[PDB]
Amino acid sequence: KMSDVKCTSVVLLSVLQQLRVESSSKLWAQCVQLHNDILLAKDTTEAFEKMVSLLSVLLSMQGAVDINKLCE
Amino acid sequence: AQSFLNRVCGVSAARLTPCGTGTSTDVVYRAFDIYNDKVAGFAKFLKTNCCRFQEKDEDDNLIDSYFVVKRHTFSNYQHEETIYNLLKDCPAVAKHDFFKFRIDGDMVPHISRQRLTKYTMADLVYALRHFDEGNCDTLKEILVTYNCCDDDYFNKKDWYDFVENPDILRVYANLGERVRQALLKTVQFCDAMRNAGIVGVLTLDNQDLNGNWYDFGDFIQTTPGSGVPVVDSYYSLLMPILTLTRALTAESHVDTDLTKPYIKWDLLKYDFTEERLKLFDRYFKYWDQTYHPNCVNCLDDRCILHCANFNVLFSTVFPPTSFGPLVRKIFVDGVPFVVSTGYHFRELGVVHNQDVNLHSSRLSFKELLVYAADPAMHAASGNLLLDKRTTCFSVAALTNNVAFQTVKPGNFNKDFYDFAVSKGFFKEGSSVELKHFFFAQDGNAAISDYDYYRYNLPTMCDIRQLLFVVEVVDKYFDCYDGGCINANQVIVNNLDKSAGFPFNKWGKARLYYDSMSYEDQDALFAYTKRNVIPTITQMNLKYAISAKNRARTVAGVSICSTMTNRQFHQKLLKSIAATRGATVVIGTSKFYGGWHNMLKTVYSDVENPHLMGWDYPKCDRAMPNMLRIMASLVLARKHTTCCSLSHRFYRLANECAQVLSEMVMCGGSLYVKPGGTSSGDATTAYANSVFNICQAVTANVNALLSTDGNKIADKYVRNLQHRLYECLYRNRDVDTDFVNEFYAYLRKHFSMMILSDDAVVCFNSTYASQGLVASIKNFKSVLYYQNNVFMSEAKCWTETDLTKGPHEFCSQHTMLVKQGDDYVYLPYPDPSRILGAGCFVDDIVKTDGTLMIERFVSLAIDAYPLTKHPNQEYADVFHLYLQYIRKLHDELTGHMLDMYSVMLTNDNTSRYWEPEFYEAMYTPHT
Amino acid sequence: EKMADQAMTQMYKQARSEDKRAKVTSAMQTMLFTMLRKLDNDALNNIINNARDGCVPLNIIPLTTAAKLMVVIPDYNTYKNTCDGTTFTYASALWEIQQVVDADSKIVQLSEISMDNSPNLAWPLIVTALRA
Amino acid sequence: TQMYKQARSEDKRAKVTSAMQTMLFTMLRKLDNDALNNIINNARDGCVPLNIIPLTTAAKLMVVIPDYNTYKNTCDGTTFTYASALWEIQQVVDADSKIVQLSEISMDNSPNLAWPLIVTALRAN
RNA sequence: AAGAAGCUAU
RNA sequence: UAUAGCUUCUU
Ligand SMILES: [Mg+2]
Ligand SMILES: [Mg+2]
Ligand SMILES: [Zn+2]
Ligand SMILES: [Zn+2]
Repeated sequence: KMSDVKCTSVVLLSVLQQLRVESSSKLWAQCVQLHNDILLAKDTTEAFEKMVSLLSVLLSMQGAVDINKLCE
Repeated sequence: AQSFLNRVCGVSAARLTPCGTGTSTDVVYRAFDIYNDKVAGFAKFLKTNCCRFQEKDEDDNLIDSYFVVKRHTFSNYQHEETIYNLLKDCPAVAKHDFFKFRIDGDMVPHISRQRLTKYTMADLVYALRHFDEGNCDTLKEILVTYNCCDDDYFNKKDWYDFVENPDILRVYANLGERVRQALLKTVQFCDAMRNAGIVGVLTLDNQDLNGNWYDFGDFIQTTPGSGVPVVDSYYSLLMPILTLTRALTAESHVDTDLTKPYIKWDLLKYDFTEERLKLFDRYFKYWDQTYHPNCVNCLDDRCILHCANFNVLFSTVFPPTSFGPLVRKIFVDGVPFVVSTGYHFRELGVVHNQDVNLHSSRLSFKELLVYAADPAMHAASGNLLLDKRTTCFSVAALTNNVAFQTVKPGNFNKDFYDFAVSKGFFKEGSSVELKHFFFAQDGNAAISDYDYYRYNLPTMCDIRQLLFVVEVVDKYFDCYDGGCINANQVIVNNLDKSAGFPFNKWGKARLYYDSMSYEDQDALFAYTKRNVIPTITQMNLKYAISAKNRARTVAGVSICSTMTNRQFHQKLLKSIAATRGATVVIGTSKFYGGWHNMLKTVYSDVENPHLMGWDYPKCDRAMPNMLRIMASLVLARKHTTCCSLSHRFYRLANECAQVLSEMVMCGGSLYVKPGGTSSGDATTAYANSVFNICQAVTANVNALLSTDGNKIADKYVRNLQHRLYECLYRNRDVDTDFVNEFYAYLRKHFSMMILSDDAVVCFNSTYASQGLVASIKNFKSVLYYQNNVFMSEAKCWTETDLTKGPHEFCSQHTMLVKQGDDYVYLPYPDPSRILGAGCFVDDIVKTDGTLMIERFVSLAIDAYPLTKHPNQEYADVFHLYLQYIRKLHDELTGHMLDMYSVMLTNDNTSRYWEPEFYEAMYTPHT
Repeated sequence: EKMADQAMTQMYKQARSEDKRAKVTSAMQTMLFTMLRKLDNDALNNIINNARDGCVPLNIIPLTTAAKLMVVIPDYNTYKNTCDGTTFTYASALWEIQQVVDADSKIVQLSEISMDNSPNLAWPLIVTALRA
Repeated sequence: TQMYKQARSEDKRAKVTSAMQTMLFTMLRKLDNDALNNIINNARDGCVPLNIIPLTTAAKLMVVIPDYNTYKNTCDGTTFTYASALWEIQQVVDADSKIVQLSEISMDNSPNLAWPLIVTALRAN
C-alpha cells in the first residue's frame, strides 16, 4: 500500500510539472520537497498526509477539469 | 622523603607536589621517534626512568609545569653537563639542574629539567596522525589544557568529524601560534648547536609543547663553528600538522602580530618569490635540500613533489586574487586584445608561456581555438559577481540573468507495475521493495551541489614518506606501455559528445574533429608542450535513477583540453584496459567467467586470508591537490623517451590548469575550482586508482612503522621495519633493492583489486592482528590526517569466509554457485534496482514496452544470477522479466498484424523468453 | 523481401512513438485520477469530492496544528455539508473557523449565514481556520 | 561519397570560423579601453592576474542574496560599498525574474518573495 | 576486422 | 567522460 502511494505521487508531480508549476519557484520547491519526502518515507500515515498536502496544490489551481476527469 | 623534594626544588621559589611515590620512578605511556640500531619507528613506548613533580602557582591550584628528574648513569651525567654548559645560553634550552643524592648507600646522579609541559610535540603529532575516535584522551587533554575548547565541547557527538561539524577546523586552528613558536625555537636551537659544534639528531619527543629542548644524551662535540643538526624526521613528521592547525596564519598580519591588521598587497602583484624564499629561510633553515619556489626550475618529478609540498603551505598566506591566469594586451592587426600568457599555481609557481605574439597579422584556426577557449576574454568583458550563496571564489557573470535549472520527476511505466503486482509482487512484508526512484530538484540544486567544494582544504604531506610511497606505487604500473601518439592513431568513440564552453554554442566534438586536419591537431598538441592553455568547464545536472536525493552533476571540459589529453594519455589508458590478472581491473568484464577469474586472482596465495573493503567519503571533493599531482606525475613516467623535462612539466601544468583548478561555469557564471576531480576527464578513473593504491600503501607503512619493534617475533619483519624506517627518514635516494622487497612483501600478504575509488583486499589475518599489515583503523587514521575526512567503520565490511566472496564490489554481490560440474562465483545486483529500472523510466516513449523490447533483455541479462539465490523472492525477478518479454512480443505481433496486413514469417525471437540465452552469458569460452 | 518487412517495423515504431508523446497531458491526468481512485483514502477522497462539487483550497493544506487554511465555499449547501457551527471538517481533520469574508472582501459573521438570508451576500466566501 | 563528405566538412570549418571570430570581435567592444588600460599601464611588466580585471574595471555588479539577513548586511539602502568602491542600485529581481522594490524587502514581508534575489548596481564616480 | 544506429549496467 | 555487454544494417 506504500508502492501505490509512491507511484501516484510520482504521477502527481509529473502532472504538476507539465501544468507549468515550475514557473513559480517557491511552489515548485514545496512540491519537490513533498514528492521527495513521500518516496523516502517508511510509514503509510506520513506518506498519505504528504500526499494530500501535495494534491491540494493541484486542487487549488484551475487548469485541470476535475468533474470531467472524475467521469469514472 | 621531604628532602628529595627540597633538593629538586632548588633556589627557584617553586612549590612542588609529588606525582609518583617518594623517590620511586614514574611510568608513563608516551609516543617516541626511536632509531637506535635495534628498533625503529614512530610508536608508543613505556617510559619509566624519571621522577616527575608538579608545580602549583599559588593557593592550592596546580598548573601545567613539571620538574622531570632522570637517573641513568654516571658517565652520561658528565656528558650531558658538558653539552649543557655549551648550550646553556640559548633561550630555547630548558633549564637543567645537576645534583648528587644518596638513595640507600650510593650517590645516585640526578638530572632535573625545570618547568616542562605535561606532553611533548611527539605526543601532539601522534594523537593527530593516529586518530582513534574511541581512544583520544591525549588529544582531548591537549585541546582543553591550551584553551582550544572546553571539556563540554566533546559532549557534542561527531565533534571530530570534518564533513559534519566543520567547527573542528576552528578548534584545531587554536594551536597554530604554539606550533609556530615551537618552529622558531627549533631554528634558534639549531643555530645554537651549529655554534661551537653539537652535531646530533633532533627528535620530536625531545621538545615540549612550549618549544624548549632538553635532551643532549646523544650529542657529540666538534670544533666550534661547524656543527650540523639532523632535522629530517622532525620536520617530515611535523609537516602534516602545519596545515591542520594553520600554523602560519600570523604571517599574513602586519608585523607577524595577530593583534594587528592584515597586510595589504598591491592588487597587481603576482610573483611572491622573495616572500616564499624568506618564509622558507625563516621556518625551515636547516632543511638540507634546495627549494625552488617555481617548479619550472626543478630537476625531476621527485623534486617537483618536494618543492610543491612547500609551495602548498607557503601559498596560504598570500591573497587569493593573485592566483590564476596572467593576462596581457596583444594587438591583432592593431585592435587590442586581452589574452592569458602565464599562470600562477598555488603549487607550481609562476609558469610563463614561451610563444607570446604581441603583434599579429592574421588569426589562424588554431589561434582562434586557443583564444576563444581561455577565460581571459570571457571574464574581462563580464560583470562583477558577489554570489552570497557559496563560499567559493567568484570571478564574473557572463550575462545579465542568473539561471536556475531544475530536474523533473520520472515517468511511471504502469503496465509493468500492474504485471508485476498481478504476479504477487510488492506484497506487504516482502523482501523485495522499491528503493530507487527519479528524484526532482529545484533551482538551487546546482549551486548547492557546487558549494560542496568547501571540503577541499590545503593539505601538507609527509614528503619523506610520500616519496617512498610513490616509488612503491609506481611498481604497480610496471606491466604497461605508454607514450605519445599522432593525430592519426587517436581512436575516439562517440563523436557526438559535448565540446565544453564556449564550444557547445556551435557544435559537438564532431564539428571540431572534422574541421581540424591532422596537421592542425598535431600543431595544437605541440603548442601545449610550450605554453599553458586555461580552459572553462561547464556543470550540468543529470537525470538518472538513484537511491538518495543527492542531486548529481556532470562536468563537460572543453574540446581544446580533451583533444590534446588524448594524444598524451591514450596509449597508456588503452594498455591498462587490455591487461588481465593485474591489480587494476579496469576494462575487465564480468561476463563469460570474468568475475570468477578476478576473484581467484585477488585471492592469490595469501595465508590465513580475510576479505576487507573500505570507503572514501567525498572522494571527488576532499582529495588533496598533492595526491592528484602525484597521480598525474605517475601516469606521465611512460614518456621517458618521447618527451623532455620541459615538455613533461608543461603538460603537467596544462593538466593542473585544465582539470584541477579550472574555471567552472554554473548557471551562466564563472567560479574558481579549489581542487578535486572532474567527471568530464578521460583520465579520472585511472588517476583514482593511483590515488587509491597510494592511500593503501601509506596505510601499510603507517601500520608497520607504528608497531613496537621489541614484540615482533619474526626476525625478517623486524629487519623489514628497520630498513623501511631507514629508507624513509635516513636515506635521500631511491633504493630499488628495498622497493622491490617491500612490493613483494605487500603482494604476498596484501592483495588488492582496484577499480577507481573501489577496492577489495585479501590480507593475512594473523599479520593484520599483529600490526604488520594495514587494518580498517589504519585506513581511518590515514584518511583523517591526509584527506580531511572521517571514515566511519560502519561503511567498511569484513568477510572471514572466503567462499562467500566479497560483501560488495561495484554494487554487486557474490554467490558461489554450481555450473556444470565445477563451482564458480557469480555477481548479482540489488533486485530493487532492476525493478525500479523497469518501473520508472526517463522518457515517455520508453513507457511503451512494445517499441523497447531490448531494454528488458538487457535488464534480464543482469538479473539472471538471481535465479540461484536461496531466497525465492529474489529468484522471481528473472522469471517476471521473461514473462513480460513474452507478453510484449505477443502484443506487438497482434498490433503489427492489425495496423498493417502483414506478419513476419520468421522472427527468431523465442530465444529471449527461455533461460539459456542469459545463462550462456555467465559461462566461459566466449 | 526482408527489406520490406524490416521497413514496415520501423514505420510502425515511428508512428507509435510520435503518437505516444502527442497525448501526454490527457493520459497522465487520466492515470493520476485512476490511481487516486484505486488508492481509496478517506482524506484524499474528501478533498477530491469537495473540489469536484464546491470546495477548493486557496493554498497548500498544512499538516501542523497551527498553520492557517483558507477554503472557498460556492454556496450554502456546501456550507451545510462541511460547516457545522464553529467547527470545520476538511481533509479528515477538525478546523475551527476564525474569520469569514464574502466575495467582495467584506467581513461576515457566522451567525448571519442561514438559508433564507443566503441571497444577500457575495456567495463565494473564503473561510479560514486552524487545525485542532 | 568521400568527396561529398569532405565538402560538408570543409563547409563547416568556415562556418564555425566565422562564429568563433565574430564572438571574439563582439567582446572587444565591451572592453573599457580607457579603464582596463589604466591598470595594465601600472603593472611593472604588463601582466596582471585575471581575477582583478572585473574587480577593478567592471562597470556593473550583480549580487545574489539568499535571505533577508544577508541582504541587511550587504546591499542595504540605495548605495553600498563593495571591493573598495561605491555602487548605486539600479534594479532588483527575484528568482522568477519579476521586479522587486526596495520597500517590499522587509523583515515582516520577507517570507513572500522568491528569495534568491539578484541586485544589479552601477559603479558610481 | 571496419564501420552506422539503438539500448543496458558500472 | 571512461569501461563492459546485448540487438539490427552495410562493407
Ligand atoms: Mg628523550
Ligand atoms: Mg560498492
Ligand atoms: Zn625543485
Ligand atoms: Zn610523451
